[PDB]
Amino acid sequence: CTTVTPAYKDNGTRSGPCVEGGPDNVAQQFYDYRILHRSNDITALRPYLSDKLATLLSDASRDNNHRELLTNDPFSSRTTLPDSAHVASASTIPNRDARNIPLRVDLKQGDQGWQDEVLMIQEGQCWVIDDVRYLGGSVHATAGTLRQSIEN
Amino acid sequence: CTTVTPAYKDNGTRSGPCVEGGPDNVAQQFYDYRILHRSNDITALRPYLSDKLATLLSDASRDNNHRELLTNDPFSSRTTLPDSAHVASASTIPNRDARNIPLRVDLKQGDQGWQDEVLMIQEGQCWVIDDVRYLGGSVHATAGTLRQSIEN
Amino acid sequence: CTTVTPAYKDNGTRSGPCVEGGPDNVAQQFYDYRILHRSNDITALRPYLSDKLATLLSDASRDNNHRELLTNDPFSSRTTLPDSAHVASASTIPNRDARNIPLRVDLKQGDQGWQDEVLMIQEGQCWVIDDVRYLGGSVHATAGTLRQSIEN
Amino acid sequence: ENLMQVYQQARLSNPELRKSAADRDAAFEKINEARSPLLPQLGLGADYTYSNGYRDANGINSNATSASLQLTQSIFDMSKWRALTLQEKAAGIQDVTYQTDQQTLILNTATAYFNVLNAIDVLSYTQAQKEAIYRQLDQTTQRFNVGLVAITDVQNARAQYDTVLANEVTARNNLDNAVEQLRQITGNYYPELAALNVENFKTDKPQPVNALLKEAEKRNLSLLQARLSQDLAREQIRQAQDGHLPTLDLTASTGISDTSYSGSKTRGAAGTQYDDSNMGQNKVGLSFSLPIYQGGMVNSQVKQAQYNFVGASEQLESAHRSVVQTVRSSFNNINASISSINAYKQAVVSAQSSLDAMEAGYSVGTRTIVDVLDATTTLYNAKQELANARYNYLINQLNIKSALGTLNEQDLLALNNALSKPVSTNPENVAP
Amino acid sequence: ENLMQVYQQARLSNPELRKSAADRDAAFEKINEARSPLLPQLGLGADYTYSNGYRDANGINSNATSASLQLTQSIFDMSKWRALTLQEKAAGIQDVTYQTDQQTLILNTATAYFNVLNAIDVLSYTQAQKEAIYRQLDQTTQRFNVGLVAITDVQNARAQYDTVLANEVTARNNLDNAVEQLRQITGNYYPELAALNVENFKTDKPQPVNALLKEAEKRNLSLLQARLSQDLAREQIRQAQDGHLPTLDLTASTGISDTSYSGSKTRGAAGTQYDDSNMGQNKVGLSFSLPIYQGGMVNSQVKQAQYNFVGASEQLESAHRSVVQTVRSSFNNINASISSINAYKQAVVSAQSSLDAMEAGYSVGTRTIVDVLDATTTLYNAKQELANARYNYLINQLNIKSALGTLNEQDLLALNNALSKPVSTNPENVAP
Amino acid sequence: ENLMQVYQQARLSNPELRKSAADRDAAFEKINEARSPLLPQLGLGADYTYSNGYRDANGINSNATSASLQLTQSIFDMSKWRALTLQEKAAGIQDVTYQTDQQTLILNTATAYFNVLNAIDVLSYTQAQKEAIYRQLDQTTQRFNVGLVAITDVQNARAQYDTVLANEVTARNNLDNAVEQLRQITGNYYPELAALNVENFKTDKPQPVNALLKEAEKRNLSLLQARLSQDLAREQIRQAQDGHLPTLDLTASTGISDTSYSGSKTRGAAGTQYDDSNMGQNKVGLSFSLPIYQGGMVNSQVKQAQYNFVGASEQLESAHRSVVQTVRSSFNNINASISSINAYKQAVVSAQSSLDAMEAGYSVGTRTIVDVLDATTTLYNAKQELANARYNYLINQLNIKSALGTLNEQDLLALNNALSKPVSTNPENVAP
Repeated sequence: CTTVTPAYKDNGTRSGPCVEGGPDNVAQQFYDYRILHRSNDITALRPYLSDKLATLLSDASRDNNHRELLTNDPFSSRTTLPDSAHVASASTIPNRDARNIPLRVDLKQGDQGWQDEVLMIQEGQCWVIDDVRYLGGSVHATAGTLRQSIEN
Repeated sequence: CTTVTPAYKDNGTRSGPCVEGGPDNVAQQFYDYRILHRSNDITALRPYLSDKLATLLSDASRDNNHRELLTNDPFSSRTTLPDSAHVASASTIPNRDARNIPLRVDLKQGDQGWQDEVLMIQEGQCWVIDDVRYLGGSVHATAGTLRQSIEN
Repeated sequence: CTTVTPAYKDNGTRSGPCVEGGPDNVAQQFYDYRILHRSNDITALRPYLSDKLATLLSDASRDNNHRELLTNDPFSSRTTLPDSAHVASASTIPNRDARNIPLRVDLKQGDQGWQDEVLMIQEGQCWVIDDVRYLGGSVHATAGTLRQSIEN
Repeated sequence: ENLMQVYQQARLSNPELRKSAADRDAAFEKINEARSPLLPQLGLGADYTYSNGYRDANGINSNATSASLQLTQSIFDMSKWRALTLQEKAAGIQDVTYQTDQQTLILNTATAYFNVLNAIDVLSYTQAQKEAIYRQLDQTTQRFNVGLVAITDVQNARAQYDTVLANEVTARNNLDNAVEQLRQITGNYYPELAALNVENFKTDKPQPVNALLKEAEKRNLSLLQARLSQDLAREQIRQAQDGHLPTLDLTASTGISDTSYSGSKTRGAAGTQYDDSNMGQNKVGLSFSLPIYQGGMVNSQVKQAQYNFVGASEQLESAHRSVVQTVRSSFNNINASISSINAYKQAVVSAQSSLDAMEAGYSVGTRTIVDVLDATTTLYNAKQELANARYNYLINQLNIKSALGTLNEQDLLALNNALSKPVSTNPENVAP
Repeated sequence: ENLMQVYQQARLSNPELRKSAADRDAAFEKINEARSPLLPQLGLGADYTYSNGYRDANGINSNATSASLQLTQSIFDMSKWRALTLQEKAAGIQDVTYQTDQQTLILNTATAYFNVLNAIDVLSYTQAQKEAIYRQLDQTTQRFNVGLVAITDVQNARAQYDTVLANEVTARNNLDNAVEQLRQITGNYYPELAALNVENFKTDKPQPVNALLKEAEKRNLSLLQARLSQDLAREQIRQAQDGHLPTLDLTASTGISDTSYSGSKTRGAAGTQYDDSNMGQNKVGLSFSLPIYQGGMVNSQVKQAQYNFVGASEQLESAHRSVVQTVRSSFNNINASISSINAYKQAVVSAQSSLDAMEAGYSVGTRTIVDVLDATTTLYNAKQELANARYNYLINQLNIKSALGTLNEQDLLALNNALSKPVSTNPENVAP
Repeated sequence: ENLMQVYQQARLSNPELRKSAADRDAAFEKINEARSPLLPQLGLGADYTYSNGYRDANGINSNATSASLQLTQSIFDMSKWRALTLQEKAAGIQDVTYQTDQQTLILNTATAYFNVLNAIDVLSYTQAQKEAIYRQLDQTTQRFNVGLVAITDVQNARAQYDTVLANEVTARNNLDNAVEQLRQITGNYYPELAALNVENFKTDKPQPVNALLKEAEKRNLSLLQARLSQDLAREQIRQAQDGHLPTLDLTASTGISDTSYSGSKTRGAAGTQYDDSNMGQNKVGLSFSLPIYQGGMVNSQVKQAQYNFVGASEQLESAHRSVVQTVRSSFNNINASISSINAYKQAVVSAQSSLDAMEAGYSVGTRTIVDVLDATTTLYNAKQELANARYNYLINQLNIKSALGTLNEQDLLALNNALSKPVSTNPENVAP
């Protein structure tokens, strides 16, 4: 039968709590939380953000400059919460030598669609959300991705 | 069944009349006219030069510098006419995204052959013979191709 | 059926004697000659060196600088002599356009092995030992290959 | 000829984009070849065979001539649909590559045009320098003739004159190479080109880098190609996993056979077992196949497809990072070009003031002709540097648009508003 | 953030090494697919067919259904084992390529770090030059205002100031580009990096070139890859000559068939020979095949394999020569770097002495402020050159280590002892 | 060792041309490989099978052993001949490639030889500069010792001396690297090489550029390779169109079969239908096939072949344009080199005159030793520049000959007349 030895041996240093796993599964769970719970607050979203998107959002909120971006929506190109979500399908991931997996998430409003883009990274032994590249027309505010929006 | 969409939109700008069609067919008709008429005049070959060889040859005849080049033959590597010609075979041309088609013609004089080379261009909705690169030993005169020969 | 014409035409200028043939064959014959005797002299190894190694090692002996190296074993990584030798199999060599053939001969001492490497050069119509790259840990002396060890 | 006319001529006859168009057409047409196996198939086959028996079947010979017409057609096989989807995605990525080739052709022709203009300016400056150095040599020779300097000064002046002659020859060759490069990229030799207008040309501030990134992350062609390649990798995973599904098909046939028997054994009391047969069968039926365990096979292929998908994701991330870096570099280049333009304009002003000072001094009578000639040489050098900087700024303004992924002929038209006055490009006309 | 932390982060998020790991894992996983044909293969098939007779057997119809389970297994076929060994060798060469990718990633991240430091130093020097040039321009303007010089000097000074402003802008953009390149190679924005320490830094002579060659000949990655390719070529020769060998397989089957006849003639005087049949057949057998003369075929394939082996041997020889040349070049480059380090140290000492003399003259009263400002600018230039030389020496040490093939994080750990003082990389902070 | 012996040695021991020879041999053998299927194919096969009955055929067992010798030969199949023609064309293009590698090998060895000579000259000039700078530093030190200058002058002189030492080390390593590159390209260490004979070197004007184009049109290798590729594309179109044609083959077989029966039902009243049977068959048959509509298939493949032909035509046109580019640029390079040669000769003359004047002044008593030493340094620099220009002229002549597609050893024969005086390459012998 034989097996394949992983090339890497650490792929770790995780700080916050992690959800079960599954890239498409984790994206579905996060977006189901977004649709069901209409809060969008960053305090209760720590397990999904990887290790420093939460810190970046907290620092941006404390800076008192990007209030308009934070209030409407930081995690989507549209200023309103979606009506339905369907992320790209990945047929699991072999071993642990896989990071920076981009997924094109299709968010559908009332007869609307923009096909946003997000990233997912390992950061330990879980699957965590990152970037969100606002891949759609009529961008909410600032420009680029979320990270480039709040970067300095 | 589907049908491909041509890459280009116009591919036009044609001034003079054009022959029916067929690059190898046009070359064969040109050589048949060459053997049939022993005058090698340029006034009767108007619909066989696209837009620049006609005026270039007219200028070369008018300035009285390449008279010896023109009188013998401008379209072969030998001063005298060939006895027969047989161009290379091209199995039609799909759509219209095709110009600069080089063809090697085997011209057979009395137990002789030179295998000259010529170009075919679209220049609108037709096929026009061009350049003639004088491929073969014991070249006629000057050097290079006809366009390089009569250029200033 | 047809044949294949060689790219080169001379591949010659041989001075000393040569063995019958066969790259692996000449390597095996050289190692059997080395093990059958206990001299490792360079005067009697002339057929196995074409024109470079023989004169180079003669000069190395004459200059009285590499005496400690030359005495023990120029041609082997171990200061003593190997017990058995077995070069990698080679299924003949087509035509005469093949030189610089590296072969990783495997040497077996008393429960030890080093698996050095030699080079095949044609230089006429025979096969000749060359280089000997000392492919093993804890080499005898100097460094690199024999040529890089004796060249000034 | 202005930039617009040159690009219009180049778009037709440019033997680099035609290869891309032909490859795109071939990829598009391959869809039909991929779909053909799904369509019904029919075939014909005739075979005449003579058999000669021996041993127990001694004295037995047979002659059988058969002709069969067979029509086959699959029903349920997802592999064909998977291949069709793969081919469609391949056509898409090929079209994206063709668009990239169009953009790079636009950039190349603009660069060649500006290179030709720069070569013209350099040749003019070199000619002015040659005249000034020749006058210096004449001055030194006259001084030696009456006797004021040693022979070494004369030799040094002659060396400088020979050096400037070699420089002039090199500049002329550079101009010729640039012109012939324009001919190669356009297929026609251009004897005269439109120059630049000083007043019409205006330096404009670029848009904020954030908006650049916002438009580039969705309009850049490399990112789209990488995303489509990732989609192709996903479809490859699906088609590799498709190995777990069974297949179903239907067949029909019409076969006509004529068999005859002869030989010593046949020539006897066989009666009914040895007769000439004229048979015809219309065979119709189905065929269903469900493979089971074959070793690794499907599982290993699926694992390899997963690894390929992971690699595709890595490629997409790398492409995004490279795109961001390229956009930032282009924006910084535009700003640096603006600053250099201002600096060279100030340098030109200073050189002009110095030349006017030298001319006034010569008119009064405190200067010689060679001094004003040197001032003219310096002014020409400054003008050439300023023109080259302007061309570099325009090329950067095209490069930012190319990086953003929206370059087209409208940008060339916008640039063409500054190219107004014409100028010949013949080396003899510019400098005999 | 020292070099160690930067490299540790780079080993995690770098979308170039993970792709190589994916390729290596796919190559290793293909071994199972290669070994799959040696394993038993079993399948199932269901068929239903209706046949209609004609001509002689007019009005005769048959309906048959069959369900079969078929298992096959090879016994002696050395080709599959050869393919498995070939796959193993391919996996080995893929792993070697992965190791090479690791080494080049280490080299690239070190180079980017030192480039960022060099950009910081250049920006500092350019800021000092800008201050000096501004003071010079102010002096010239004052001189003209009271009236001591012509307007040409003022225009020239303004041109110099504009030039130095453009240079400052260019240096700032270069620093920004270096920081962005570091971010691209590591995936994280870095606002502060460890600088160099002059007391801890030292220069050591390398080992003799002979020992370098000895280590490289047995430890270099490219040579190992070439040798593995030669082994693969030999295995290809053997697997191509394998075609002469015969083959043998075992087969088992279980078939259930239900057949019926009807139509017209069946309901006649036949009685017994036209009846429904329920067949059950457990067929088991063996099949052996020995191919014979097939034209050239095997002979031509063998000859092609031998030619490929010769080409692989030539590749190995060329790789060995290139490795030797590279080792020699690196060993010479390190000595050149040492000499440059000494020269720049002496130059900076001389510049410091000149600045001290100018400062003493200014304090006494024999010098102005522009002189000491120019001395400071020259000293800053010398310091920047010395720092660049030190970074070049470190990069050369890493390069010779890489050429030896023994590059890993231990060399970075050794280098990290010389980096003590952290400094920010924000363009606004260093240059207000 | 002149250029002739160097090239003769590099012809044999050169591990990159042997790869091209092996590739050519493999392509040639592929002709026989492709011709193999056209030849008759024969093979032997054994088959042993055991069957057990069940259900209606209860208690029935059979054992059949068969040995069959098969021999098939195609009668009309144009595809094999078309593949043979394709293989011939591939062999032709491979031969053209091999010629190209021969030409580039000649160019590379000439370039390496001239680079080594230039390195020798540079090292000599640097040694002279070192002597001059050391004498200047000693002069400054003595002046400070008696007391005429400040300490800063001594510091500056020491900095200059250290910079000169670094430059000398760099030049020595450059010469060593050049020698190593020559060894790599020839597989031999050359301790002494033939230098240039100035008296026998006479520059010559080239033939008109028109004649260069005329010869390069029918002589260049790249153009011929592109033409052969277009012909191969046409043959591929013919092969694709070949699919519409029918096929015909002849088969023969000699078979020996032995069948035995056993079981409960066999020991019954079957009598004649249940017995051991020993069959011997000599079958001869003709098989003819003619496919009909298969969806797209052949039509789509023919369209793809036409698209590939269009792409090949575009490639040929682009290759012709590139050839015109290369010929014109190479022609201009020689004239530029001639002008540079004249300028550098005049510069050398002027430098020699200046050195003679300085020597006369020093002999009379109006000059010091450092002045004549500096003059010698300048003269050596000019000599090195002139020698480099001469080598560049020779390389440019070889470049024109190569780009015209006629390079061979006769050009080296022509060049070898100018190499007369040998000179060592070891740095210690060149400059201790």
